[PDB]
Amino acid sequence: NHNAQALNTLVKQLSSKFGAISSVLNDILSRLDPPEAEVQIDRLITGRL
Amino acid sequence: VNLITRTQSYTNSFTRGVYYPDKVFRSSVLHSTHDLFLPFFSNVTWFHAIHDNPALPFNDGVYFASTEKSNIIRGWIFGTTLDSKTQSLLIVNNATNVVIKVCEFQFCNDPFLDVESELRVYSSANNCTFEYVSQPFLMKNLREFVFKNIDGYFKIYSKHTPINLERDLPQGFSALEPLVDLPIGINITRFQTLLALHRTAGAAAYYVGYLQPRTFLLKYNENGTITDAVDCALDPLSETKCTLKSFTVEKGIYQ
Amino acid sequence: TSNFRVQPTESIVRFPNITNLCPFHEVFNATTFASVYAWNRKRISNCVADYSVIYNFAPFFAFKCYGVSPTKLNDLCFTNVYADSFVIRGNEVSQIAPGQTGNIADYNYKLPDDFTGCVIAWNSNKLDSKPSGNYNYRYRLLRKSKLKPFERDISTEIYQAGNKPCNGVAGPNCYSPLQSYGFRPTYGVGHQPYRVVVLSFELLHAPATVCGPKKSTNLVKNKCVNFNFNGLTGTGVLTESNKKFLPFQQFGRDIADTTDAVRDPQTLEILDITPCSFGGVSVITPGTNTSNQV
Amino acid sequence: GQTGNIADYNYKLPDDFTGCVIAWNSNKLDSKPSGNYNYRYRLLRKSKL
Ligand SMILES: *[C@@H]1O[C@H](CO)[C@@H](O)[C@H](O)[C@H]1NC(C)=O
Ligand SMILES: *[C@@H]1O[C@H](CO)[C@@H](O)[C@H](O)[C@H]1NC(C)=O
Ligand SMILES: *[C@@H]1O[C@H](CO)[C@@H](O)[C@H](O)[C@H]1NC(C)=O
Ligand SMILES: *[C@@H]1O[C@H](CO)[C@@H](O)[C@H](O)[C@H]1NC(C)=O
Ligand SMILES: *[C@@H]1O[C@H](CO)[C@@H](O)[C@H](O)[C@H]1NC(C)=O
Repeated sequence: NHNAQALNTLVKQLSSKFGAISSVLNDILSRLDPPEAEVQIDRLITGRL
Repeated sequence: VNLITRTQSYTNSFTRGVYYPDKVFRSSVLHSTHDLFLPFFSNVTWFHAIHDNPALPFNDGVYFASTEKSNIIRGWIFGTTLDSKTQSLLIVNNATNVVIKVCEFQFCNDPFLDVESELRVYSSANNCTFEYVSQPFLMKNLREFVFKNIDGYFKIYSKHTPINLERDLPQGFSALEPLVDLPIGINITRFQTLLALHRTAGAAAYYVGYLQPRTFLLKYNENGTITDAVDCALDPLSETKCTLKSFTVEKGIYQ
Repeated sequence: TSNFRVQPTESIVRFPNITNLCPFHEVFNATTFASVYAWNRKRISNCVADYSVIYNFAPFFAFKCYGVSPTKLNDLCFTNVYADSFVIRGNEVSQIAPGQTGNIADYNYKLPDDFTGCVIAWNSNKLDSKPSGNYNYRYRLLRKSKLKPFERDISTEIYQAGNKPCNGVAGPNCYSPLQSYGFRPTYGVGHQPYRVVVLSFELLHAPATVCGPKKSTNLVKNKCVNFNFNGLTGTGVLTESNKKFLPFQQFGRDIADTTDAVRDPQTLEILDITPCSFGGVSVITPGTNTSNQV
Repeated sequence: GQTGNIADYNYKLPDDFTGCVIAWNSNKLDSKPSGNYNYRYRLLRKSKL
């Protein structure tokens, strides 16, 4: 149960926005220009790491 | 001299007024959602309208319940100031279809309809920002409706529950399926229900509750429909269920 | 050593079929843009959003998009489009920008921090400037409090600043809240009339029904294909799904909060999405001294 | 990171640009009463630069 709960928590945290406007990455790829989207992708990467 | 009279009583909401928070399919799962819901076992105002309180505040949202077999209830009027100054939403329901119109249809503190035909009501409309037509909302039977406005969208949820042979509101779950979301973007402060009288003797009975910001735990069966729900702040047992994300709580002490 | 992925063979895009095109030719070329204090708010939905007609007009003075990349307008699908049309002076057009404050920003039209949309401003001096002067264009420079985003203030609130109201006559601290724009053609850049349309692209988890000229591709099954369903893009294999959606929801999710099923806009069947094969690659080797076989 | 007609259709700089912009007035030395029409700018292009 502990192993399953840890994996489920990881996959759930994959959907947290961590202050960014959106949680989907391919969405923000086709959404925004690079220089302004880099900060939000940095927030996502920091949260996921 | 008092043409309009409305007798108000109090009743128990039981476990009623839960709807689908979003149009996303889920199966065999428990989902916790924070939104405007009708609190479980809350006080619901039962209004008997017989031909002076016409001001029903809208608050966050409204839960309407109709239970008459006679199909005597027809439409709604939603308005902030309910005068010609501000635009208002109006609903028309007849056997053929339903017509939603954001129009300043001027009615006094006693709105109604003529009945047969109702062509005598309005010759024309002054302004109409938004219009819509559809198959009629209404089809004993319990018509449960939920109205709200969030981020500029006005959303309606509905459920036409075929009640078994029994008197009052059952202790069962009727998850209200959404019907129409209109991007109207108008302020709303008060609402009024339009009783149907023909041309006179006539009466109506309805239930009104007010939604509140609450966190709920919803159960989806293997088919996708909601079977049960838990209101977290109702009692400590429900809070324990919400914390554990399980409808069955084992023996122990839970923070 | 490495990780193995099955690269997508094809790309399928499924957008709902609407013959009607959006009235983009009406929000522009309207020969009348009302005024800034009462700016026209038009709703755009359930139509083809062809952004080429926007570029088909005169070279724009300022085509600045904040939350959306301008080149990606056709690819992206939006729920609702709010066209906010008005006319302002040129120097105030630059006031609609992050970090920049101005009278128009706070007392005429305010944008939210997470505003996803486009500001399109172009001159109409050769078409909307007259020697007499268009006195219809007026702005309200006085308000009790600041304007929250997406708010319009047109009610004549009782502005009793002093003890005695001016009562319609001139006096100290008695000025008209509505200031008519001075449209003199001899004036240079910074005072000429400019038509500004703010296309607010409000999108959320709802049937968008507003996409763009994208020829839909035939549906494929049992092949890792880049699917674009109503703006939801992903990589996976599509299979005919046994699960029965209720008539009103279009996406499916599992206990992991991931998109697992999708309802096709054109034909109403439920498709299960399975991620195409991914894995790790291990190199089983003896010592490099013994042999190089792996 | 500054967008505009001149930025995309006349002269584009990178976001990570490391350098210095030195701009001064030269009206008294590069302007004539007839008007120097050699100085021109491109405001229309099929795509950006
Ligand atoms: C129902 O009301 C609509 C209102 O638009 C009307 O067009 C229609 O004829 C009505 N049906 C009747 C009277 O049977
Ligand atoms: C309709 O809209 C106009 C313009 O806003 C307004 O002057 C009028 O009072 C509204 N209602 C009527 C009665 O036409
Ligand atoms: C949902 O569908 C299944 C068959 O796929 C059926 O067995 C089940 O009873 C349905 N749900 C309900 C609550 O009836
Ligand atoms: C602008 O619109 C008018 C009609 O309102 C039309 O007669 C005219 O040709 C249009 N011209 C353009 C594209 O500016
Ligand atoms: C257009 O969409 C409708 C709605 O599903 C569909 O029945 C019809 O086949 C479509 N027509 C096409 C794809 O040519």
